[PDB]
Amino acid sequence: FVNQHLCGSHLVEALYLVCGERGFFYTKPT
Amino acid sequence: GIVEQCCTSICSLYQLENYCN
Repeated sequence: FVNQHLCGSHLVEALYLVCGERGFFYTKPT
Repeated sequence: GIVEQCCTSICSLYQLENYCN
């Protein structure tokens, strides 16, 4: 695992993969 | 801000774990 360019799915998917079942909130600009 | 940090730049899962609940 290392630095990876993410934005939407690959960000929630990245967080969903880093947080695992814990999940995350994922913020965004409006 | 992993959005502009990972979308405008890059981030590490370690930084992604900081977004966990």
